[PDB]
Amino acid sequence: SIREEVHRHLGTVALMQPALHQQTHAPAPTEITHTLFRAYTRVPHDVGGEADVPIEYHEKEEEIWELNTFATCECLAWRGVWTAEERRRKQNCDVGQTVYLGMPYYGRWLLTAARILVDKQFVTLTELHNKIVEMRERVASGQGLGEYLPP
Amino acid sequence: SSIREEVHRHLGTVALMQPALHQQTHAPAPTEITHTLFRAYTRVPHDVGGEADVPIEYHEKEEEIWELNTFATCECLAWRGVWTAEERRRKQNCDVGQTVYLGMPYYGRWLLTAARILVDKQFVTLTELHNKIVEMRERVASGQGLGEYLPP
Amino acid sequence: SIREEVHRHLGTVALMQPALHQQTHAPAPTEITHTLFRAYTRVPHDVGGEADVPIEYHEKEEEIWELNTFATCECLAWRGVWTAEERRRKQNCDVGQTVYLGMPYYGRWLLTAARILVDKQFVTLTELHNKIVEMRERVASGQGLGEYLPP
Amino acid sequence: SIREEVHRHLGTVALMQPALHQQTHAPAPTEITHTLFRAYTRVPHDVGGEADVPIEYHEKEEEIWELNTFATCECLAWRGVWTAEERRRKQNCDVGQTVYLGMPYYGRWLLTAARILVDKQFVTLTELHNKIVEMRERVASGQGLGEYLPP
Amino acid sequence: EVSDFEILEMAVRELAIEKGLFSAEDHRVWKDYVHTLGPLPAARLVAKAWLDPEYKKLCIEDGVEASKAVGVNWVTSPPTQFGTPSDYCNLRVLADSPTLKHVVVCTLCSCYPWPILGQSPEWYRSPNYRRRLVRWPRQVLAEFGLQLPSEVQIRVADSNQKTRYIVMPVRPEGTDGWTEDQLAEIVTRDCLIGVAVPKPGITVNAKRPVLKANRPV
Amino acid sequence: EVSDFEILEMAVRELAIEKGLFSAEDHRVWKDYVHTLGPLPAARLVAKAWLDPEYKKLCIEDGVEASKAVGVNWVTSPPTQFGTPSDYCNLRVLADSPTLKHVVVCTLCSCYPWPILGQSPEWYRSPNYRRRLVRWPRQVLAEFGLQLPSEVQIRVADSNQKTRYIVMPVRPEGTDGWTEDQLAEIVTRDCLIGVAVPKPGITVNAKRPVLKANRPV
Amino acid sequence: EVSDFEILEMAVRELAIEKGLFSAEDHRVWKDYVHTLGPLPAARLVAKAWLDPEYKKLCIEDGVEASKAVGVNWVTSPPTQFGTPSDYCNLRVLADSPTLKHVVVCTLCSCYPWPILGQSPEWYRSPNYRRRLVRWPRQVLAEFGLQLPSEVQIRVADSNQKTRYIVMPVRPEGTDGWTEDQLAEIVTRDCLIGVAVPKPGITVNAKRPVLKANRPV
Amino acid sequence: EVSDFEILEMAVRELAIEKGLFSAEDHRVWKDYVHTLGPLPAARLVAKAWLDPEYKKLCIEDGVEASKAVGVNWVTSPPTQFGTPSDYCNLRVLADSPTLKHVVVCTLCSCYPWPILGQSPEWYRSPNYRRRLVRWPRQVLAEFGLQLPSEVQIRVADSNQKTRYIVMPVRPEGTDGWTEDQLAEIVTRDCLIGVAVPKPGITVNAKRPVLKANRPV
Amino acid sequence: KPVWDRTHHAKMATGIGDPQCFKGMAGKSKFNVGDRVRIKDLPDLFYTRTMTYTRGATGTIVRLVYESPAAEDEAFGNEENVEWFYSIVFAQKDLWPEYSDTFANDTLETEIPERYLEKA
Amino acid sequence: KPVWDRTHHAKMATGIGDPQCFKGMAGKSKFNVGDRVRIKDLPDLFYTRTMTYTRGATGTIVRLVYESPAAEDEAFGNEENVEWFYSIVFAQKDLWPEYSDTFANDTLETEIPERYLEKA
Amino acid sequence: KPVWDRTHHAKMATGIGDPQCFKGMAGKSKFNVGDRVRIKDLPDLFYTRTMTYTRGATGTIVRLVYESPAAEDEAFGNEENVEWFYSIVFAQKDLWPEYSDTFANDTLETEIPERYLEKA
Amino acid sequence: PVWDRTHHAKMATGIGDPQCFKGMAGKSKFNVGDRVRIKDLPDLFYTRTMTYTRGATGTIVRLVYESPAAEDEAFGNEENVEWFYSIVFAQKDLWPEYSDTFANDTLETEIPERYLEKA
Ligand SMILES: [Co+3]
Ligand SMILES: [Co+3]
Ligand SMILES: [Co+3]
Ligand SMILES: [Co+3]
Repeated sequence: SIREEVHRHLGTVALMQPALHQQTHAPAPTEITHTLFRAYTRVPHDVGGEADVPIEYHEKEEEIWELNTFATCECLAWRGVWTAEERRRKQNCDVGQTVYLGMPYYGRWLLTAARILVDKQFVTLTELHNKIVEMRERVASGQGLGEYLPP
Repeated sequence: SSIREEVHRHLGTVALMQPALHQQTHAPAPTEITHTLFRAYTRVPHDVGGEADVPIEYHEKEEEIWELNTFATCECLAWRGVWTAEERRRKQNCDVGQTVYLGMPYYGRWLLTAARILVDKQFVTLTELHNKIVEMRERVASGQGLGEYLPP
Repeated sequence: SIREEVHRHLGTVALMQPALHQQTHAPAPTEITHTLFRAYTRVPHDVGGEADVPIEYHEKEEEIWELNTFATCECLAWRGVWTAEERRRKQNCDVGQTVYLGMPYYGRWLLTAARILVDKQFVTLTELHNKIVEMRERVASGQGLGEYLPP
Repeated sequence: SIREEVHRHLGTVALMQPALHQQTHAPAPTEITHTLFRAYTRVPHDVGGEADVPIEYHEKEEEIWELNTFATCECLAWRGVWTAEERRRKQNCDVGQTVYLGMPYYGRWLLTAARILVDKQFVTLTELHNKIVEMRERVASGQGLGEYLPP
Repeated sequence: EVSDFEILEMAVRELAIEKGLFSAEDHRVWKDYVHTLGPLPAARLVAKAWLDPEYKKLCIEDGVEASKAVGVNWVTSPPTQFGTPSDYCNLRVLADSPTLKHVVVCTLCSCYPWPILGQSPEWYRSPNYRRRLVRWPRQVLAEFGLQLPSEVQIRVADSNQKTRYIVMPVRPEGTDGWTEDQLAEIVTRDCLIGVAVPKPGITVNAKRPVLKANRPV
Repeated sequence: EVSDFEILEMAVRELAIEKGLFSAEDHRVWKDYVHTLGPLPAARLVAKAWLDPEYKKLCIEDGVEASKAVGVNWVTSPPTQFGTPSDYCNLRVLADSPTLKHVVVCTLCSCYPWPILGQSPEWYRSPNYRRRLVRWPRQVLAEFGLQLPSEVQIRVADSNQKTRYIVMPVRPEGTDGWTEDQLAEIVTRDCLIGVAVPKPGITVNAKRPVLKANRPV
Repeated sequence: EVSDFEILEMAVRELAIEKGLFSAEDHRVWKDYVHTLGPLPAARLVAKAWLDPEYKKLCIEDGVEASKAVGVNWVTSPPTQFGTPSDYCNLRVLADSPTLKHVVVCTLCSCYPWPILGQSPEWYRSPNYRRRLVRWPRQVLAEFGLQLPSEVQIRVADSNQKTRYIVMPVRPEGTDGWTEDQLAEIVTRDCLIGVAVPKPGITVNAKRPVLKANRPV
Repeated sequence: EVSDFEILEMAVRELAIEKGLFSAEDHRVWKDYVHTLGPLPAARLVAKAWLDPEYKKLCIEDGVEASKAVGVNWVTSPPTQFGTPSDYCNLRVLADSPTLKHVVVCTLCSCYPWPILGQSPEWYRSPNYRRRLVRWPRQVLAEFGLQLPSEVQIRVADSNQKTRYIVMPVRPEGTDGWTEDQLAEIVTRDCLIGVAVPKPGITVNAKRPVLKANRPV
Repeated sequence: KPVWDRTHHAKMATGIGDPQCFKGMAGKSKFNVGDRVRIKDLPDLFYTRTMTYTRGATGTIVRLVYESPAAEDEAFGNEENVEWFYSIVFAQKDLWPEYSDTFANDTLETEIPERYLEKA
Repeated sequence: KPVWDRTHHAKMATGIGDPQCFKGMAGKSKFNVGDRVRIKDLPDLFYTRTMTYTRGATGTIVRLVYESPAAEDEAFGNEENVEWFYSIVFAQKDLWPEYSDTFANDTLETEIPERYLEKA
Repeated sequence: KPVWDRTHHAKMATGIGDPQCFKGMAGKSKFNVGDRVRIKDLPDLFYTRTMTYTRGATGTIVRLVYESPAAEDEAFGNEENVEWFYSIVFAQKDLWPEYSDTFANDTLETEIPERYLEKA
Repeated sequence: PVWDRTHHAKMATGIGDPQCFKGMAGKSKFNVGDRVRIKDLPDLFYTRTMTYTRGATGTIVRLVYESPAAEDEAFGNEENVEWFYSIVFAQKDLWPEYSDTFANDTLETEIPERYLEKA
């Protein structure tokens, strides 16, 4: 119990680490140095050499939806909707720095599979938005959701 | 006067040191994403109406030559059918994502997005863009000038 | 339910406001400008003119412990342990910027009543640490805690 | 050179790492958990075991003013104004988290040397403020300032 | 259960009494005094002044002497017989006029005229009010539901030393023939801080959210 | 020096012209058109509306047709001959009254009626104005020096689709017998966005800081 | 209670099929193929190489040809018959020696040789491994319980284009007369990534925490 | 230009001398003492301990008495004649062995054996070293280029009270018949902290960047 | 590789304007001036111009402004479907729970295409 | 160990009050009601009650309020020196550069001890 | 509206593989195994797979791995140009200034298309 | 108040600190070899017993000296003097994630008697 308290403390301390925190609210061009311009325009997948903390590395079991997403991305490539390099550039770079680290790995793969359908006009955004509504309605009406939820 | 300038510089500085609980985010597992967070990470960045913010002194800003040239490029690209302004807004104000949307300047985003439409609709390869940037920097370095930005 | 969702959203996005966040870890003297020196050595009670957001102002009911703390501080002053100016300087300034805004108002008053006893050597820190243990054991042994907890 | 730009870039994108950032503004006592009470009332110097990243370690040349501050602090103890344990407690704990990590290591020693003169009433705060006024005038006048600035 | 603040309060209070710094009776005396306090004496001072021009001159010139007429002697009313240690003995009364309207803050903390007015409101102690009122007073007053003509001088008084203030608002229309009691009834706490103005028919501060305590007084 | 933005701007412009996406003439023509724009026609539209009730009804119902009377044809004045791509062809003129006062924003970006009003102000594009006006308009307006009685309806117009607005303020007192030129001169840019009202003898926007450009137009 | 990701997965998959981009049979076929995969073929390649110098030469020179001998044809094994779209057809095998020890990452994402090795581990996809291994590989490998002499060249291979790698470790002591099967058994997934070395008696990856899924395969 | 730190340092020093708290003499004498300090005596203590087993047992059991042999008397060398106020009079010498290797830190500040070792390095004072060494010592040591067999006990000494440590490393191979001078030469500051081991031919700390002072000693 | 038609818009809008070039393409309007409507919280993934702060609020139609493709279509190059757009006035108090009772008459007006509207 | 005198303030103030108990101790005031004074930006290390927002501003003295030790001395237990305190009114426009000219007459009044004041 | 060719890559690559399907398309390589080359810091706007950590470093080419369109082109659907890719070994000391001399021999190997390479 | 500035120098000159406190603690409560757990005493305002030790058990290896506790000395209170012990902790006992590969690693630090209880 004492030890768990110690470890919770050490975790909490870190959130109070002092910093000079400058919120950015669309600064004028005179506030952007070449250094800043290179950093804002970086592709965020390029992390090698950045400093980071120790972690106990873990395995993770795969969600049904993650396996399905992986297969969807590869089948879209098999059938010529995109190449994997097109996927990597949309999924690991175009998503931008915030979503790149805030959302989970296969979250990004899945958002980017939706994205290719709309960007190449295989579906309209209206069709995607309408289909999400349909899926939520299938669920609420007790009709089930594929392998995720029985009727 | 100089002292007042130091006073307002001080108020601006102390705001950088306001205490906070700051949680870095590092690719969480899907079990750590709530509906609230899903909706907040997938939000369209431009939609800011009603967000809390502080009083700020509002200022005017002179237009830069490059900002006027960017604005005219973006409207000429639409005049001539490369995109509609709605396509521009969606690329410029939403698909840039939250970090660039608030970290870069307003016409910075217009200019990046003008480069973006040329590449995404394949009018120019990314290689052509990268090479043109290489060639422009060499122009500046050489003393030969760069249009109205820099006389030879 | 939709409106509640909208308002939770507007609260959540604030947390993702981008910033240039520089953790400070004991920077060298060459990294401290006169501007920074004046800011880190400021007294933190001096807030007037700082920008802040709208809030709906509220009243708050007083905790039993808040009333007792206020009386303790005024009685210590009545009986010559300190003056209220000594209290303000310790409570609103010496606590430092982090505690000044991280802890509650009467939290600060109470921590500073303990501080004066130790700083002026009316009690040793050992006696204070020992008394906190005593209070916790009184509680644990079902012996109650003044007006907060009956036996 | 290009390499200087590369390491500058890695340092810059660390400023733009995504976070959930909750500003704190004197919360009511009902928002303070035990965990947070313990974290706000921690002694700042106690950092062992906190997570941190690899950093390049460097040497630093001693500033004249650092050597002078060190000798002042030790001469104050030699001559009985304080013991080093009083110094450590004032210097490394009572300054609070923000100054503790925001200011330089000998900046804290020097501030704390000024602090002991005032807190034990050897010098009024008025005498210290006045001496700072007079030292700045000495610099401004061209008459010099000891070994820091010849006339 | 009990909180860390409850534990530390009992500890401090027991040590102080053990070391002979104050007594248990002193502590009870002080809490009993604080429980006596409230905004009625100050509302009375304003009604008296609206009805007697000589007494209004005294309020404006010497609030300490004036306060005696409503039973609050800032030296001798508190248990110390030297004023309370934190609110001192220099009340000033600020007179609103058709061209001047005052509002009060303590940007440095929460200094407030407790001997004549009672406890300070939570929001008055808030960093938010302490930051903003000095610099955007018309904006903050508008949030409290008060606006004045733009040519009226709004004066913010920041209580940063030993003076404590109350605001004497202008007497409102619709109070012809009123007695001192009727007039005092509409001078609420918020009027005396300056975030509201007295109105016939309105005898309580504007309702606002009340944050509840874990364990109340 | 030259900035990264200046180098990218010349790269994108040279590539677009090399690939025949628009011509060098197109780009010069567009900049020449933008240089013609400014707030004078919108102010004349307001002055003419104050002077002629039938023109005012035309402004409120059909801002596009009304605009032709001040030389701005929303279809044919821009080089496209189909309106500017970003400002469209659906101007609405919002008429203030003694009980209604409008102010305009584009919360999603910076949409503004450029053909009849000219350049949007820097502050109009700021995330701060875009967050705050829709929710605390009377706080924001008061920062601009404008306050109105609590009973007047303040209506914020959020320009989020293809309509652009200008505000036709109420004609102020103190302008009896004034000519169209005299009236137009007091209707500034700020009066047409809604953050100011027109006042006799005030013929320029309220002074505020001007952040300078590194290389200005 | 389905999550947002489950809803959007079903939406995407139904739309893709509705629009004839891939079929339900395609998707089943791909998932069926993925279920076949695992680290055994790659362990077998290493065992065969430790036993046949000519085949070890082929592994080091032409990993694609070498993979055929353990039944993984990088072109024709996957359902496309052109290699998988994400892992391509250029396997390289990295040979450790007494003076060289390899370990692999994809700093740009998570590229990994799925056709011959199966699923990439969670921690391999982590930003944390992707940041640190390239720059502090001895520190990271020590966390996995591996240290090498300081004069041994540790080579980190960053899989940033179309090549995918497996590590062929040195054959460990205590395996004289072992059969291909006994040898392959100690070449675990972690040995093939390079964060572990084969040891007689050790036939599974070092146990570590497993983060559970809300709803599993 | 003189910094705020230089201004404050002269203010504190002139006030302390004016108030008689220490003398101008005292301050010059203390700086002259600090100038005499450095890593040479601690390195000689280790070389003598390697050359004389009775002296080594004296070092391990009683570092204060042992220190006298290399001309550092922890009581009487400093000007106080009662040890330095901040480093005290309880040196302990930590003897590494083939199964034990020590490294030292002060997690609470920067406590270091100044009288026998000289100035603490900048990095030894960093919050980064102070957080990480106690918990990940093999990660930190490996950043300094030191790794040891997984079975060797690495012992971190945290100097949190009045004891100060130096590390007496094991004497390395390749030094047969070496003299005291030759042995002392390889025992650098870093070997005495424990972040390096002594190696024939290496007579200086590992090079790293030196951050320059604005006005150096 | 794909080819983009760059002359479509100019051919349709020249001499006429946008959104005038879409006049008549939406057919009959579903709602009328004075109607009370609530804003549907449709999925907003990737793009919308119906601000979050309106979702679930009820307001009054004050004008049928024009016909145009929805921006959620136009911004991805899809102009096949054209719908009516309505100007809607909301009471401020309905949007913002803390809005002052003192300022009881204040409103917000903005435009919303038909797909977001349902009878209140 | 040092001994703290716990009776001194009650002996001096009982029946008199604070700041009445310091009346007369400051001597002759340096300034007078109606003088224009600028606030000196004195060093503020460790403690001050003269808010940063006032430093370098000019205002008008409207009252000599009382004599007292300065808080910079009283808060460290030093009450040997007593000075005059002044109530000073500033125009809001002189404090906050953004302040609107429409609110021409708004002011801020606060107290400052003599040590911070110079003739304007 | 544009039409995307969904059969092109399968036609070209089926039974051959990727990057085998590009073999011979780059022509003559500019560099050879054993050449020392420095990584050019080409503009990286929008996409690159040549990590920042490599820019300006010198390494040795150990293999000509395959021919392929550069990812900067393949990820935007441009596959008309094909170039040689090289596997390059860098000394870790040349990448990270802090790398320990004790770990003298440690390296990093990764792949770079010809466009990034100049003779050292 | 008056601060005595000569007290420390009078007691420590020619002798040193903590040597000047020798014998003032009386009998030690614990002996070398004892196993002790560190009490999580309140740490308000000051402590030198690091949080990362609290509740851990380790082995006493040396009775290093006698001195006032720093919790006392740092506030000018030197009347009470207690024994200080050097403790060795196994790293695995402090840090849950410590590698099993590095099974023998330890940390040694000093703790005054008030924080110790028999394990
Ligand atoms: Co106060
Ligand atoms: Co806009
Ligand atoms: Co990858
Ligand atoms: Co230390």
